[PDB]
Amino acid sequence: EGREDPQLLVRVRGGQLRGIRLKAPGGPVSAFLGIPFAEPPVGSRRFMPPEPKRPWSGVLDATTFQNVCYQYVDTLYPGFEGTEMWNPNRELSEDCLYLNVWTPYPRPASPTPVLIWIYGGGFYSGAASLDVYDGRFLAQVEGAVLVSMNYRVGTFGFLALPGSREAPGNVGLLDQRLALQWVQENIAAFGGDPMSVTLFGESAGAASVGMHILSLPSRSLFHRAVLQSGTPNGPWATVSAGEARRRATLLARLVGCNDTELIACLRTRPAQDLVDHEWHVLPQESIFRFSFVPVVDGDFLSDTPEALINTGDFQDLQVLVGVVKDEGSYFLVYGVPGFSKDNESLISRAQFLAGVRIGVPQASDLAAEAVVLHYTDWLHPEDPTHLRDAMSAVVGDHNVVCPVAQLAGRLAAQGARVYAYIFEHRASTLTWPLWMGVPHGYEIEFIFGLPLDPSLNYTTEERIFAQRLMKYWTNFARTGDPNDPRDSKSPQWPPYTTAAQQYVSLNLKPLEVRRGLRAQTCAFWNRFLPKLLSA
Amino acid sequence: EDPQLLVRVRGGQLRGIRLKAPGGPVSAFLGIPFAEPPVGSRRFMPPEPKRPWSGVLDATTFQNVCYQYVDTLYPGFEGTEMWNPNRELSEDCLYLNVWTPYPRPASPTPVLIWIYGGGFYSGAASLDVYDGRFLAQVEGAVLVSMNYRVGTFGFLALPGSREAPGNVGLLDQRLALQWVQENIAAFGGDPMSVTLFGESAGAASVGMHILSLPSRSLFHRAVLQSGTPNGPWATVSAGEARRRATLLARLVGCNDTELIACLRTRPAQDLVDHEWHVLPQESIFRFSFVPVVDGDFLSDTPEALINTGDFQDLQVLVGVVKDEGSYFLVYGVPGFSKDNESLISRAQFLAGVRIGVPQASDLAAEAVVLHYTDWLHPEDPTHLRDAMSAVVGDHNVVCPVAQLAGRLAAQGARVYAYIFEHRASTLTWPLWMGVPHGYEIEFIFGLPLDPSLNYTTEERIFAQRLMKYWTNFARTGDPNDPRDSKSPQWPPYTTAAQQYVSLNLKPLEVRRGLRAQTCAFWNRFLPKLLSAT
Ligand SMILES: O/N=C/c1cccc[n+]1CCCCCCC[n+]1ccccc1/C=N/O
Ligand SMILES: O/N=C/c1cccc[n+]1CCCCCCC[n+]1ccccc1/C=N/O
Ligand SMILES: *[C@@H]1O[C@H](CO)[C@@H](O)[C@H](O)[C@H]1NC(C)=O
Repeated sequence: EGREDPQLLVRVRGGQLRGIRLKAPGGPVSAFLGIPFAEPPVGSRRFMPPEPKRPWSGVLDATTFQNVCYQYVDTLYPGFEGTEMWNPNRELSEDCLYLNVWTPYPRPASPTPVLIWIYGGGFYSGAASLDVYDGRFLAQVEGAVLVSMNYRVGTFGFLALPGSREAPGNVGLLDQRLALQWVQENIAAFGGDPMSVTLFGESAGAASVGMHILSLPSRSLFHRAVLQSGTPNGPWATVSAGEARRRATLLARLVGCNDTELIACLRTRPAQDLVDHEWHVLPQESIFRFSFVPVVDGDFLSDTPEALINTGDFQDLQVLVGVVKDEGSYFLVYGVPGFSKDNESLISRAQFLAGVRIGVPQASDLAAEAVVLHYTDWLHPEDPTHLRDAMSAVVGDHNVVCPVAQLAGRLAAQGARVYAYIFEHRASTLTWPLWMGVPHGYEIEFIFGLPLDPSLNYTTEERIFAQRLMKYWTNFARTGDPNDPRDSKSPQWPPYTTAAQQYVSLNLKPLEVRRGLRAQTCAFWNRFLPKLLSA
Repeated sequence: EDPQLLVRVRGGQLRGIRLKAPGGPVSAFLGIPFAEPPVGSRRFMPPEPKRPWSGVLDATTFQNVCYQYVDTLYPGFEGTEMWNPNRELSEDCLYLNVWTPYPRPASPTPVLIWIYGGGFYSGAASLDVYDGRFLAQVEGAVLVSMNYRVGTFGFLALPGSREAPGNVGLLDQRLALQWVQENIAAFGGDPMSVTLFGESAGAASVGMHILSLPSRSLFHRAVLQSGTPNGPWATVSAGEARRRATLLARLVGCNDTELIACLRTRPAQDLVDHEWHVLPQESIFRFSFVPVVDGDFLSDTPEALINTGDFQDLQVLVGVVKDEGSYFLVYGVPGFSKDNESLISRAQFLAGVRIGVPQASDLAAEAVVLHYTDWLHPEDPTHLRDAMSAVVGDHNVVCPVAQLAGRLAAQGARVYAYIFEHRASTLTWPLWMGVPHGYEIEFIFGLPLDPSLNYTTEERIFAQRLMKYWTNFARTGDPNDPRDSKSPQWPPYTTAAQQYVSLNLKPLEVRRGLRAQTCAFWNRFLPKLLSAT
């Protein structure tokens, strides 16, 4: 300190941080990257709730992204942008409990609404340091304070021997909560308003966000929530205590390991070993199932997310939820026979029926037939293009769209201001094939305003659209309302209500209000399927 | 005496009556006996062929209507009464009516044999909507309709018994068919071109004939309007017929022989008095005495027969009306009435589904409910009402038809399907029932050509089109006009394309998929849901 840039020095509760002046298209932003918010969850601290980071001495360099939490690294399509863009971009380490803060540069005069991003990655992957989560644009363009944190994923985050001390489960959520606690404490040092914290997150991040909505100790830590393509309810975002126990003990078996003995043994297992084996504990051949996810421990989650959304009072909550046009497509290439990124993935009826089983792994034969019969276009039951798309839809609807519809409804029904969107714009830069439509996760780069970066080769329409979305997200963070309070000429985004079930199309075209989030089909999944499973 | 009105049939001479149809005379021979009156000991028995008679049998007026329940829900309401018996009720009713052109056809003219509906509990070939003169006059069709026994008299089965083997109303029909085969030539009818057509229970009956081998030699083409031998109401199992017959018999104070013998001692109205009361559940579109799967007339269930049948040289015209289900709702589904708009509650809808799909488990019913709810307007009465209509119409007609169509198409039949979407301007039922069950018949029969009936000009032209389809179909097995070029063409229904046409005032529109998604629910899913309780 002396010749350092004065705007980049900030003190948080744990000590002094030197951030970095990042170049955003419209000008500088302040980034404090790699701020530790927890004690490294290593050694005996593996599977343990995060312990808050102990203060450090001197100026913690916060100029680079810290380690990515240990995770399975997708090698399905090696060096393909569409996969690699989601892969860890820093070293894998269990010492990964860091968070990142972008703020305008200079730091906002007045306390600025804070956006906390919680990445997705199925609870087994992700990193706040991914290019698509770059907060610089929101910071620069929207003046937003954007916080993203690493949280433990995979076994490290979610292995649970529920009821135990040494592996209570949901610790990755606890990381997240800790990072939320951090923002509450420290964000004002960046000119973030701790009294205006909006969680947003996509997929597992969305699920994690929803789980903070649903978990009391989290509720005082944020004020608004965006759930993108993910919900805490649904068939993948959680597992029962029983099932978590089952998976944790199985994983233990797989790697060579009463609860203490078993965790202690897992704790001696090298990180990579856990990762190499985590996939191998899933109960069925499945897609959109992840081995180590939030567990309904009766603690973080006092009950199933279903029970909590169906009964919780969400009076004081503004939630923005939504989906991409093709939530299922992405998943199909990871295990549904017949699907590939490299061809049209036109499938047979057989491959559809088979895919339905994999995509709805919990489905009894009856349920699977129901699904199939529902998604078959009986006018062309054999049309492979339809079958391919129905397969996408099955997976998408079941895991995201219908969980989301359910969430939007349950929330709306119980006091939330809910805004619902479907995001229908295929990035011009998508490397996933056309058939995959707008896959799960490809709205993120737009919410984050990556298209503002002219080096990134988006169309100017996409630049404008990204700007629109950032406006929505940040208006929402600011006010609880995505609508521009000044730009009345623009079409309006009405809240989603149980009566009207209004949601907007997010595309290049101006906002189109649509009714009923895939209402017929979601009645199938949210109302009928349960009953079919339960008999 | 008018020589054109004198016909020697097998059993003797008949005097018909020259009737006036708007375009000129038709010879009508009404009330021709084709069976021994199925009276006394012959109650519940297969019809025996009518003994020859001396002299000239007066066939100038309709004979009695088979003994049947008379609908009295809306007394003196054109909408209900038009289906009520218009001749004396009698067990002695086994008579058929032939309309022919006047003068009678120079050459063997295709025959249309109409088999009325009435849920197998009612009907009469003598109803005004079955007036064959128009088809006779305009299309030069020889049209035949028979009374067949309904209700207990036609379908009270004690399966495996000698004295009530069941399906006798269908045998009555078969006998009328045989009669046509043996006699229609005398009227100018071509026994080598006999098209059965029927609507609803009639259509199911026609279906039965398709599905029953002895019947197969008595017709070449079939038209099933709003009814099918398959589906939830057209048939009962043997065990169920037995249970209902023995229930009825219990209800009227009655070993098969003795049970039937006692039933035979019972005034007709005593049987009809208790007819309704033997249905297993609070039903609509379910009838107590229907064709039974006896392993005889029906060697298996219609399902099995349509699934496995050979229909290579069969032509079948099948269709439905826009609102197959509305009509039935007024008859037991709470919240529904012809007088108010029948805007029902959700509760009333759930309750109506248990009544509309009486065979449904809770889960099955929930599945129906979840399927037919507009989740966008879930509590909307207009929607719930219309969905109720739809539930009933689809379960009972549309999806059975779609399935019949598909199984026949697949099994090598030539199939033309339609949906009839034009509401008679003269319909007395409320608008919300749209195009109810049976209100195409008047058009097919050409009643709008009767300018006294006050149909619109458009409807006269339309009835003309429909008579052309039906008789063209009768003539050729193809409802398309081999004279007309672009009309456009009514394509065969096939399992692949599932093409059917809208019969309405607009020209034919070819559509694909007869409620395909919904019928998959009904025909493919719902059964699995019962096949697992
Ligand atoms: O062979 N599987 C190995 C394994 C091991 C341990 C955990 C998970 N797996 C599979 C991954 C499945 C889901 C693949 C999803 C990859 N993905 C990454 C970023 C953004 C989206 C997606 C998928 N969207 O469908
Ligand atoms: O109240 N019912 C007493 C009863 C008694 C003994 C046998 C049957 N029932 C039910 C008859 C109702 C259904 C009336 C249907 C009227 N209908 C007549 C001709 C053609 C079509 C229809 C109705 N279509 O919905
Ligand atoms: C995008 O296009 C530019 C300019 O034509 C080119 O130099 C570059 O290789 C491309 N890079 C990306 C990020 O797509």
